[PDB]
Amino acid sequence: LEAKKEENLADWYSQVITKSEMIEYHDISGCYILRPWAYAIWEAIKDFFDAEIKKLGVENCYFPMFVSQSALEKEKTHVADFAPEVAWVTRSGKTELAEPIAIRPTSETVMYPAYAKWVQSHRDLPIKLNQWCNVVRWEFKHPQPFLRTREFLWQEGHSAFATMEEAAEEVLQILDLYAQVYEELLAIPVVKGRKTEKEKFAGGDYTTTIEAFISASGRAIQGGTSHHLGQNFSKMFEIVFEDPKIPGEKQFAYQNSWGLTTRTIGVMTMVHGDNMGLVLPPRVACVQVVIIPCGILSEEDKEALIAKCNDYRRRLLSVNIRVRADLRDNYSPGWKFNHWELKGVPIRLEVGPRDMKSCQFVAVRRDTGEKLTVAENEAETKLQAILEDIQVTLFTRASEDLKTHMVVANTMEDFQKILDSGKIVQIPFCGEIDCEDWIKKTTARMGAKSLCIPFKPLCELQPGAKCVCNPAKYYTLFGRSY
Amino acid sequence: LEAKKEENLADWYSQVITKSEMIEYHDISGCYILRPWAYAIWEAIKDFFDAEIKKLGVENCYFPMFVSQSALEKEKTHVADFAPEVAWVTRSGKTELAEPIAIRPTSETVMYPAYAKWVQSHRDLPIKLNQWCNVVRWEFKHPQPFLRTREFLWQEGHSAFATMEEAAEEVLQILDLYAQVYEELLAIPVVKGRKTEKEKFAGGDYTTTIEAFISASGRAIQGGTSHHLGQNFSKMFEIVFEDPKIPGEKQFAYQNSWGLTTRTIGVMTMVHGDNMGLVLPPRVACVQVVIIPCGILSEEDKEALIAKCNDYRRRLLSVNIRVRADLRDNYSPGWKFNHWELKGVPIRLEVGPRDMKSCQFVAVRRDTGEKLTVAENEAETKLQAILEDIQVTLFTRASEDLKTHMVVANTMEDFQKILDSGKIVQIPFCGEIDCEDWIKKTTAMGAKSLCIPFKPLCELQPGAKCVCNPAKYYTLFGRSY
Ligand SMILES: O=C(NC1Cc2ccccc2C1)c1nccnc1NC(=O)C1CCCCC1
Ligand SMILES: O=C(NC1Cc2ccccc2C1)c1nccnc1NC(=O)C1CCCCC1
Ligand code: PRO
Ligand code: PRO
Ligand SMILES: [Zn+2]
Ligand SMILES: [Zn+2]
Repeated sequence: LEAKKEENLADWYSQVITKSEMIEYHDISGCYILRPWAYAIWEAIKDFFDAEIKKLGVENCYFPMFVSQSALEKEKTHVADFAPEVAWVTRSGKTELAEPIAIRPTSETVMYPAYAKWVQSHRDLPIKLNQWCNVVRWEFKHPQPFLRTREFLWQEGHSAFATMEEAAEEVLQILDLYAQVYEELLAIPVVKGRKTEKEKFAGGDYTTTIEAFISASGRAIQGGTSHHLGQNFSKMFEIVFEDPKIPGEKQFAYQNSWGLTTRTIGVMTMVHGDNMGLVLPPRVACVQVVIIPCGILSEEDKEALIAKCNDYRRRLLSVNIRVRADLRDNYSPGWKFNHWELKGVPIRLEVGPRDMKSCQFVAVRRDTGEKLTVAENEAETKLQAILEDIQVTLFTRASEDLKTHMVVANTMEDFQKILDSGKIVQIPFCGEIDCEDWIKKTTARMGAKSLCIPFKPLCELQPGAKCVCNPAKYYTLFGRSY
Repeated sequence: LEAKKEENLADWYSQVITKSEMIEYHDISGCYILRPWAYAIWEAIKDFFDAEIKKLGVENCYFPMFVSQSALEKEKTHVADFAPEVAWVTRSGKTELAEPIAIRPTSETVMYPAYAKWVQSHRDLPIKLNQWCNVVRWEFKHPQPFLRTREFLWQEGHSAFATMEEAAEEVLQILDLYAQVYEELLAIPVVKGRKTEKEKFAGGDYTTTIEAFISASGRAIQGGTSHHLGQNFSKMFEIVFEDPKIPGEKQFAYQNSWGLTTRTIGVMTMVHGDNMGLVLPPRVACVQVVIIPCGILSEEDKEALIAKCNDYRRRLLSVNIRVRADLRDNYSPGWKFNHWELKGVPIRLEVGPRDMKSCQFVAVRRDTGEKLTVAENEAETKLQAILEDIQVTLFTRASEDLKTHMVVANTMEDFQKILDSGKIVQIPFCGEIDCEDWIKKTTAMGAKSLCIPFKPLCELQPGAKCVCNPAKYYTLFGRSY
């Protein structure tokens, strides 16, 4: 790895993702191969998220990837927003299909006619379904692996309710889980918030979101979303039920949908990645500790060196640490050091003959570079500590970054200045589509746009305060965006 | 449930898949919704299969759904066989794409240019990759949920090796795991075989397979496949390495591919289903035991009855049995019986006021129907024991069916007779492409070759003739899905 993060980011990213063996390029643009090293991160995100939504009563399922023209261009607004970026299938082999079929950009239009069939009374609710699948949004903006791709893996949850109370409860429950994924697993702090009128999910009542900041970009990125759809969809798809306690009055279901994707891995790369390459937080790292023999003159002494590598491995397995021992003899110690640094392994455990004699090993923390000489009988205690402290450090540094590039401005002039150093700004705002488009026009002379309206904003808004422009309604976090 | 398995099978199947809440229909022909109850079975297969391939050094990954037209055509025998069931994306919104992009029917031509890029020497071998994903084969043939669909979920494993010895070892390892899924997980007997020339995977050298028999229709079905691709693909995609032994000579990689699908769930339905609905082999059942409070009266006794089911629950969880206590006051005991029988749960645990006070319960086995009054002391014993007997029973039952519907026919005339009683026959067969086409024409609806069984029923005697050409091998032939 030659390229440096501080100067050229695009070249750095492309080198980091390929040399870590996370990503290979495909001949179709906007499409990327997720290799084992990347896919394992997603698998850890899944193991956690799945277990958590199961407690909330959600069940896993699989719906078809194809939507009919009828199901789609039946209902407006939602379909109106996605329409341009929907990939259409128009032939099998040489045979033109009589009716074009669409690839899923999201599964509302696929799921809800099935929900309408399954809802026939109050006791068929709630319906709480999730799926792990691929989705396609065939946009032409500059793609980047993980962050911005045409095909991507996600989960999508869709729940339908008798009462608004249960639905509103679920939206926030889910949004906290998405925040838990970013802060606990990936050591990325997030701003919980609400989307503006312009940015909200097309058909829905409201949209909650977690935002994260990428230092080197000077840009922010939506990292997860939880919608309340209200009854907008239940009315369009006739998901209705009678309740004999409200005679005759048809009750349209209350709905949420929620989504999280492999963008999660890209954000991780952007935040914690350095000039040595990938940096894995221990909690998602599929290899937490890599054991490497050094000094490798007798056959018996090399055998014993290998054995001490295996002892360290088994001990680490016993305190629930994910450990590989690179005992391959085709490559030098120095080659392996660089190989596993690039891949982002939290801890490299060096074992040489002189250190065996001394009853020590070297633990090399990937975040700090910290060469630490550790006593042999403390491996478990100290590795754990370093591991959990690597997590805490990565979170601390990224938090410190966040409350450094997230600041408050009250006027258009002071918004403009702060913004062009690579920062994100909470400004007083009136929430108008017109007022938001104008901001984008002016702020570009790479235009800036809104991110979220935070649940815990930095300041309270003054009684009678004018929007950075009609009076304001809330502080709205704005910025340059992915 | 309205239809009877033996009078109208399709209607029966349609009723069992929907009434058990396994399948919903979609508005596109050939595409089906896998609801929770079906998808849980796939997840049990996945848990089993993933752990097994990880021991073999295989890793999970995700390659794109889309193939460029150049990549897809690179291996010519492969492309031609698949080209007419390939779905092509030609636009996004109104915005036409510069170049029509194809949806994967299998990932060979997606993955292998990446494999060429990754192999720079023999130290980069082996590559062993697997993915769980959906694929699309847009066939106009008559569709059937699980068994025969346009889009389905599967795993596809793709490995590349330096030597042919390494690759042939894996082909059979994977097939043995496929056999374990059917036999150990689904309590379905299978026959391990090799495909014929007409039926082998188009790009490859040889295809190993598993066949399962479905009594009710008299038809066999391909359960999964494991192909040795040889060097046919590595030559086309340039997956090459050198050896410092003979400097300057390129060796092409030896390749395998292997797939298994959600067809598994349909085969299980077809084999073990009855006129009371689905029957679940406990080994893949997400709910092994359902506890239903019966005979529902004073609230203290009514709640002590609820209290008894929860003890039965907790004591069952404790010996790692998958249990549900259906303690909803919304639905009558009778409704609960029917609903969990339709979903095919292995044991119904009936707790009624009278039997609770007499320190017992009823356990109702789903497979045979029988009801056992069982003392409360022997719960975790008799219930673990019962789950284990149901697993064997279903296997034995389907095994005895196979041992009775697979037989030997040594002439073409008596091949016809045995075949028309809804049987599958092992014949002496020459192996040739047209003699295989001829077996289909004359038997119509036609009967096709399923596999050449690793271990046929009998020994092909000194210079035996075929059904046509002398007999090269005994071959399992039948009416087919
Ligand atoms: O949006 C994405 N791509 C579109 C934007 C873009 C840019 C350039 C070329 C193509 C495209 C398509 C995307 N790509 C990868 C991972 N994740 C994504 N979205 C999310 O994470 C969102 C948050 C959660 C719910 C779903 C959206
Ligand atoms: O073959 C299948 N579909 C095609 C045939 C057909 C029939 C009617 C309408 C559409 C189509 C498309 C299919 N469908 C569902 C599940 N599994 C399948 N194949 C397998 O299990 C085989 C064994 C494993 C490897 C892949 C093939
Ligand atoms: O596309 C979206 O954003 C919503 C959330 C997941 C499912 N659909
Ligand atoms: O389609 C097939 O039969 C092979 C096996 C899985 C990948 N390709
Ligand atoms: Zn304004
Ligand atoms: Zn013949």
